[PDB]
Amino acid sequence: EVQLVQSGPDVEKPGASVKVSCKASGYTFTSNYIHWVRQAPGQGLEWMGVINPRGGSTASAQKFQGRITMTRDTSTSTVYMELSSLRSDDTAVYYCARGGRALFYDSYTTPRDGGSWWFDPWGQGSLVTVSS
Amino acid sequence: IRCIGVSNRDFVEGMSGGTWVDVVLEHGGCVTVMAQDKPTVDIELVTTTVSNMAEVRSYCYEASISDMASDSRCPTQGEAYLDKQSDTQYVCKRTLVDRGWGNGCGLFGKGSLVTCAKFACSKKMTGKSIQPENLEYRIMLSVHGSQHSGMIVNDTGHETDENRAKVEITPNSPRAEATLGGFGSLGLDCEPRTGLDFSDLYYLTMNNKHWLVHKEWFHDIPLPWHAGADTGTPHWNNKEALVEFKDAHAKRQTVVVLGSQEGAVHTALAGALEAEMDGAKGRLSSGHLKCRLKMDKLRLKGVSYSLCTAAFTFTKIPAETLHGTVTVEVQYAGTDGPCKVPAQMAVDMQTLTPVGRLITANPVITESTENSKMMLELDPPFGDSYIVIGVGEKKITHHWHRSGSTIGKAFEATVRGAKRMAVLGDTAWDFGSVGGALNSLGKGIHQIFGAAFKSLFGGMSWFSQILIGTLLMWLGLNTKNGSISLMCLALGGVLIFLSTAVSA
Amino acid sequence: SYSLCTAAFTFTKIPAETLHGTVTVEVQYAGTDGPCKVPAQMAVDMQTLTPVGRLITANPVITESTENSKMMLELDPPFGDSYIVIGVGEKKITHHWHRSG
Amino acid sequence: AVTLPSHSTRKLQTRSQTWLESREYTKHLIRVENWIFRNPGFALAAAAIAWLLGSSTSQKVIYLVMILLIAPAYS
Amino acid sequence: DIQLTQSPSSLSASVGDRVTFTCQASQDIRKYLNWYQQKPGKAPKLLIYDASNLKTGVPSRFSGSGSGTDFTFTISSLQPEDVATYYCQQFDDLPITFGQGTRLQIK
Ligand SMILES: *[C@@H]1O[C@H](CO)[C@@H](O)[C@H](O)[C@H]1NC(C)=O
Repeated sequence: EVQLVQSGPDVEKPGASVKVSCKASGYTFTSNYIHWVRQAPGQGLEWMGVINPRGGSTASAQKFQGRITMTRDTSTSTVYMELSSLRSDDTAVYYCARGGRALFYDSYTTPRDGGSWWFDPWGQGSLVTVSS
Repeated sequence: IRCIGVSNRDFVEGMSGGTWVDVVLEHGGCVTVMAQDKPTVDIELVTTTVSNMAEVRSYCYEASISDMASDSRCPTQGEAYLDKQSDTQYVCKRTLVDRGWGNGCGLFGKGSLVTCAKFACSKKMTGKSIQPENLEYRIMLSVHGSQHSGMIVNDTGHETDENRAKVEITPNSPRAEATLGGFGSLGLDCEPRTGLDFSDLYYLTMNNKHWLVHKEWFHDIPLPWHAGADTGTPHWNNKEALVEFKDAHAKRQTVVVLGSQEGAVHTALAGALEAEMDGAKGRLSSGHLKCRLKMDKLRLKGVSYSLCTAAFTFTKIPAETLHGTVTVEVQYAGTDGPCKVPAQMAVDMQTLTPVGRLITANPVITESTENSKMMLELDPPFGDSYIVIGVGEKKITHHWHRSGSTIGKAFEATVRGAKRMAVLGDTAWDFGSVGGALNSLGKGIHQIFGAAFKSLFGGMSWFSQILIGTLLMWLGLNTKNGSISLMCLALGGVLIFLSTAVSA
Repeated sequence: SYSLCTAAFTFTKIPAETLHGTVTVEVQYAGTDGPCKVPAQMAVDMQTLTPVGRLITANPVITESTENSKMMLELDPPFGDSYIVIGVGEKKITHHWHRSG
Repeated sequence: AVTLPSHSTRKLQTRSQTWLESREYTKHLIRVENWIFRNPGFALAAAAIAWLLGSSTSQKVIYLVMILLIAPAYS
Repeated sequence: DIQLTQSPSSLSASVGDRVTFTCQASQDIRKYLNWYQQKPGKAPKLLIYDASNLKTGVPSRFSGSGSGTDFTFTISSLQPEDVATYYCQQFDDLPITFGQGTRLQIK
């Protein structure tokens, strides 16, 4: 079925970089934008950014400018998020879900949305813990 | 009401001919519309608004550099490399140094070095793209009649009241018909594209300041590009305008950072136009539009009212506006009911003989207690006149003396229309308000002449157009037959007249 | 034939303008009844009552009864100014285009 | 870094006052005025140049205006 | 960036109640809002796309409405498997913002 499956939880040191995978199943991999969304234990959800699995384009939030970079793998149908310059604030759970309308390249928003805007294939929720 | 004392209003009127009027609304100055029937209205453009905006090039106008790395190479073994190059955060340029003895490199004669450092940035310049779609014109309007001291300030209960209305116009919704209960319809059919000629204009965001630039201006400024694409430590393009590389007499090339050009772009900005607010609804000033104002139902509501007989007392002395019309506030008490008032004016005391134009035509009263006030306005003839407001023996009077000539009115109207033709371009044709022969013909001939003029003299600047106008005038006599000399004199007069425009 | 179908017309998307001077409009029709025609016009006159330009897509229509059937229309405005008229003589939404060539 | 697009090239002519119009309509003239105050000999030099071109006694003044407005600005 | 206030913070009701949630954006979001319920640490249950529409597979006890900037989510009948944390999501302009959350508790 249409499903995104992520890697296991990771424990990293502050100042290092973590990499989280997001593999697709059940749909054409180059047809849905993969959005990455963090969630701290207490504080609700927070959108990290967006990659297109076609062409590997990325964009992200202002709170992560220069800290995040997203790569793809069209062969294995996988999306890699590498978060660098880790802090104790980055201890969270990371999610990845398909935006959907993903015709050409990057975020598209004045065109249509909804129908799992990105609320369907969310893998599992990779716990990332940054400590010593 | 709502337009008195703006020095830019204009009186538009069509002989009966159906409702067609197609008035051209400007920002900063309203317009007022009257007819034989049809209680007079006045439309002000107050605010334009562009909602959602794209993100074109940001820029960098203030830089700071980190550590400077050099790597000089001998006169053989070729050019220089410097491992801290090949990332886009550092900006590099290569020069040549003597590289003799007592310096390493036992061959003397001109090696090279690539001394170069990091390009950080603070205070982006943040251009934004706007399209003619999803903007929002916000025109407000009133009617004459009631409303003492309407006088913009409160403007929120009045749009719940019957006299004033607020019409928001999108190019998604150009047709608009706001109610005036007791007055009528106001079928605005407006044109939210041809006004300010958007999509050639970008919305620029400095340190908490915003304006509109032309886009060919925006692409050509030499500062580092941000490109537009997001999050990541940003790949600055160019990078070479801000840092400057000066070498000491032969050796040890160094880098000056050349700090903020905020004032430099502010003084290189001269002819742009400011825009106040930026939410996710960038809100902005001056810029015009056009409306076919259909008047299908404007019932007057006061014609059925019986005129009322009591003593009318002023509070304002009647004051002349800049255009020659006279506003006059007239309170009273003593009688009741939603009555008409007489508002005429005469030349003599004896015969009532109504001379001159009544702007406010059919003014009414809100039925109330002591001193209903109503502030109607009039348009006297060119000489002396008595403004008379009461009914019978206690009719209140005022000597006026308009003091403006008849031919002076035509001259000032010619100056005002020439300012319309200079500012608007083609759209001043069809401000002349009917779909006549020499309105469409005028729009066509001024369309082709204005297009050819803007193509030839593509934004000839102030001193430039003054100087070229004087040169075309001097060639405009100078010489041979009255074909070439006449058109030279004509284009010179057009340039000098376009410099005779809004400079004050 | 496909009878005229007075209804309510709400746009799905903001219409646009190709570089070969045509206009692409996408309407919802708000789902009244069945497969039936939707007329469109270019108006240099009022909100109604004068067609100019040229419709590119001939016999534009709604195929299905339910809420939002999305018909896209290619249109060809005249060189000056024009509004877009969609089916109903009274209850409808319009535009402006300014063909620019 | 020389921010060469003066926006007076593409000024907008709308009914409001512009961004710097009041200080714009004098600036080139007083720049030329300060330049000819600081370099008075180029007036005599440009007169000797412009007298050699045109041979028309009214084109001489035109070449004078041309040279004496080239020399402050595009120099 | 496009603040999205979600009212209230947390609620509690018995089985079979009607409950409403409010989300107010500081900016005009047209009809671009979405609605999540998330069970804690689990794959969630689907509520609303486009601020007024249900998805196939969702039970019809959930509904959403809202036109300008104020949006109302509505559960007609509360059930014991509807305890979750409720979120609303903007779609416009980018830095896509979620609400703070709305927790429920079974009485
Ligand atoms: C103030 O607003 C009220 C609306 O309740 C209006 O009736 C009144 O005339 C306004 N006053 C002035 C001076 O504009």
